[PDB]
Amino acid sequence: MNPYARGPNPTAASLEASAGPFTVRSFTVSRPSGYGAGTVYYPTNAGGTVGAIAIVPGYTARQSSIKWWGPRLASHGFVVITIDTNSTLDQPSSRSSQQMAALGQVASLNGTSSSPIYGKVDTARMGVMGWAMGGGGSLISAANNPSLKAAAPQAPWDSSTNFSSVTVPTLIFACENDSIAPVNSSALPIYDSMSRNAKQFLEINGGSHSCANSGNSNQALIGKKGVAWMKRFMDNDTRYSTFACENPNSTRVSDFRTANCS
Repeated sequence: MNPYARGPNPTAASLEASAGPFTVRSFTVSRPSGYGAGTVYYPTNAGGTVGAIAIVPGYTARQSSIKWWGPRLASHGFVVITIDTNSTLDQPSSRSSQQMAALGQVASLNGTSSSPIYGKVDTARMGVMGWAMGGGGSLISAANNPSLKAAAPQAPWDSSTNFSSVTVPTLIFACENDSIAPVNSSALPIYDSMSRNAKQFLEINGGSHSCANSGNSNQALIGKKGVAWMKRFMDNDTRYSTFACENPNSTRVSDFRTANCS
């Protein structure tokens, strides 16, 4: 009866694998509207319309830093747009505006008959992700747009840590040994500020600032968690509640916290 459920029942193995059940294709956005560039990843065989997620990099960075999420998420039934910002030196607020413009363009493309994603998106179900300043931008997006269904920033940074206005289910990936956005002054205070939402804090043991980026050695766990979080909250899919809410009880995790999760 959940009209948003897609794919086979999940297992730890299926979520830890490099690829999900659906086949993925991608394209470059010809005329980015409000951001620098973008790549759209989508499932070719999901079986119904799926939600959309927009992912932004950190300061100085480009799509390569976050690109692994595209196929990883899309293969589980999401349309994912990874973006380059107008400038590599844009700040979090600007990143947030750009992230939201990218979701808007995904909505446009869903209504464009020549697009490969024509009619593949449920525009009412969206999510936001991003690294560092792009993670802070994701949190700003969530605060300003509470109709967003899920947020999952990584190693976030904002000059302000008060995200008490965020009511969107938010999973914060953190990196233990982050020296750019130290956990104790960035990710953790951000997590602690959020009081009205389902939330989770997952710190990778021994991780540098780039611990959740393309090429990381914890793709099994990080990808399982990201996908589970998005499935649970973007699709209201309670088949993923244990995966989304559980403490992994893993040696790869140096700090785990969660609240209001079901």
